[PDB]
This record gives sequence, structure tokens and C-alpha cells, in this order.
Amino acid sequence: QVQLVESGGGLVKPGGSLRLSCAASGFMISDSYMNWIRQPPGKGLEWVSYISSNGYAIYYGDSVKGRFTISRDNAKNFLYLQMNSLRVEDTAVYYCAREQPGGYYDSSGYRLDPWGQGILVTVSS
Amino acid sequence: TKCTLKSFTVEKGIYQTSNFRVQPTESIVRFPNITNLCPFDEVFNATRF
Repeated sequence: QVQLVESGGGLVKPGGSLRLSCAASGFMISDSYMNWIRQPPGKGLEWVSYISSNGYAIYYGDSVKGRFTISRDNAKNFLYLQMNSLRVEDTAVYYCAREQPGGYYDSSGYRLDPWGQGILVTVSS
Repeated sequence: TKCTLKSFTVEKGIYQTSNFRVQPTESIVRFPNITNLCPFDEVFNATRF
């Protein structure tokens, strides 16, 4: 129904940079709080960053803090994440997921319902 | 009977003095079974303001 497709990842050298793009289809991405989940190869998932619907509340992961910027292209109706100065420990798959309870009278706990397909990034020589 | 005729001496006869009426022994109220409530635990329990 509603998909969250990724694009821009793959292999890179350490020190270099990269940009991940999150494309929303099936609904309007300009008013749904988003946040990224990274999953290294053969491990669980891990939080990356977070954009709000407002655009004024942003919470990053403590390790990618200071770099690895996130944003949304409300013109192109995407989410953008530019990975800058990567190191060897960032190899993982990345998912772009949207928070379910985005109404004003929800009375329901949080849950990332629309999940991303996920694409891999590999950082080495 | 003396008090109703307002006279200390009553002559022979039959007199209608007063009335009696069984009192109610209980009080009951019957209303419809309270049903279509309003959404309050929907405004205080909101997850995001």
C-alpha cells in the first residue's frame, strides 16, 4: 500500500561520504514523523536519526551525532540522509520508517508501522 | 369528634370526622440504562499533544 523505498547506498571508502534517500509512495510524507533504523549485517536493528512532521524536532543517534545529517524534501516528497566522513564501523543495512500514531487523539502506543525494504552499505578498503 | 364539632357535648348520631390514607413505604426512580458515554478518557489519555 504505502512503501518506503531507499536509494543511494552501496560501497564506499572510509573517510569519504554518501547520501541516502527515502522515497515515500502511497501517501503524503510531509506530515508523518520519520526516523531511521540501521541494521548491521547479521545483527539486530539500531536507531539512526529522527525528523518530526513539524520539522522542528530532531533526535539523532549518539554515535552518528555531529555528522550523518537527515532532512526531508517536501518538494520531492522524500526523506534525505547524507552520510559524511564514514568509518569502518558503519557497515549496515538502512531502513526508512514512519511512525504510526500521527494523529492528535490517538491514545495508542508508538510503533513504526511502514517499514523500509532496506539497502546495504559497506565501508572498507 | 368533639374537636371537629368544636363542642364538648356530642349528641347521638354518626359523624364523619376525618380521612385516613396509607402512606408510601418507599421511593423508586426508574431511568434508561446510562449508555452513550462521552469521550473523556480520550482527551486525558492522549498520547501526543
